[PDB]
Amino acid sequence: DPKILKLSPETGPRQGGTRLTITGENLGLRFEDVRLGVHVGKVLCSPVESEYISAEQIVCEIGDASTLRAHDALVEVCVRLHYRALSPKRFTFVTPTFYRVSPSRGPLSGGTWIGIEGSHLNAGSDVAVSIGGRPCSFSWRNSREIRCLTPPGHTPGSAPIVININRAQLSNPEVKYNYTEDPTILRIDPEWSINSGGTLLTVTGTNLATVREPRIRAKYGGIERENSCMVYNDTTMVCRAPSIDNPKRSPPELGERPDEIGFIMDNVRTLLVLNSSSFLYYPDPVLEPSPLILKGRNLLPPAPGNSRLNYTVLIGSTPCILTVSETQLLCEAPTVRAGGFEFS
Ligand SMILES: *[C@@H]1O[C@H](CO)[C@@H](O)[C@H](O)[C@H]1NC(C)=O
Ligand SMILES: *[C@@H]1O[C@H](CO)[C@@H](O)[C@H](O)[C@H]1NC(C)=O
Ligand SMILES: *[C@@H]1O[C@H](CO)[C@@H](O)[C@H](O)[C@H]1NC(C)=O
Repeated sequence: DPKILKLSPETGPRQGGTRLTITGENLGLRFEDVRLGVHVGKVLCSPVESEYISAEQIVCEIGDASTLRAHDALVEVCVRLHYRALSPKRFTFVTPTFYRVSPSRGPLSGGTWIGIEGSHLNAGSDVAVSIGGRPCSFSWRNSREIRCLTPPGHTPGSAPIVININRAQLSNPEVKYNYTEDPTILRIDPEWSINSGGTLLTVTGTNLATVREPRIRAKYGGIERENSCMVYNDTTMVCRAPSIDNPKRSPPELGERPDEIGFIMDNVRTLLVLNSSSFLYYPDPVLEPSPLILKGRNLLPPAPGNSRLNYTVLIGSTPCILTVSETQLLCEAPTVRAGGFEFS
């Protein structure tokens, strides 16, 4: 008459402690009917009365299986002793391990998304990752990886990784996490972009390779906008300008500094806002509909330096070699792009 429908989870550490959840039918009436009749093979599973749902759910903590001479076992539930139910599938006792952390280094401020690779890392009912004794904020996990977020470090250098899965304490001295000095930002070249953004900016600083996915951010017109970067080496990365296009306002022809300009690099929050930055945003080009002469304004920057918009006229999906004046775009071939700007 009693029947088990599902077990969750299906694997657990051999040391025990797993909170097994047994869902079924006719699972007794009161907690006394099943308080002593739940076993995982030879191992006792102690039910928790607070999470016992009458005739439907039995939550029990699995005991120690360190001396059990078996790898998996069926779950037996005895109601009161004749009428008992056997689990449809088997519960597996495993020994979780890990062999790699990626990335193995990151800023001292923390905020680095790390994935610890190993075996049986999805076993049990809870998990807790620690680096140097501080909690790595758990995000998710499967059988081969645990994704968590590093905490701020005490001092730069290596730090041990310890994982807790119920009563199992996983360690590996060959797998450490190296806290590095926080990256710094020195200059942005060129120090300007257009309203639609999307232009390539060369950012130079220190320890840039210690952050896997740095981003660039700008606050303008009451709106925050972001864009992606790619690190080339510890002192040089390339970003795309955030687009500040919004219906509240647009930059003037002479340019205006954004309310904020900065970078998102893990939890190095001092880089979020560059206060003394003179970065300017300029208007988008204003074009209008056998050489072709596309006329318009805001084509060249009002500040003549070493840089100018890298235009591309994709007529026929083929770039044309072009000469650019203040009011001239010239194609010489037998749809207009500039960073994130596009117009025909
Ligand atoms: C941590 O990384 C730095 C380079 O950023 C390196 O010089 C140092 O040796 C590393 N520490 C360990 C323990 O690997
Ligand atoms: C990084 O690459 C840039 C581009 O050539 C170069 O100018 C710079 O010196 C490099 N920095 C290091 C630390 O290698
Ligand atoms: C300008 O755009 C063209 C077309 O994509 C590209 O080949 C070229 O490298 C770009 N130049 C610069 C300086 O970004």
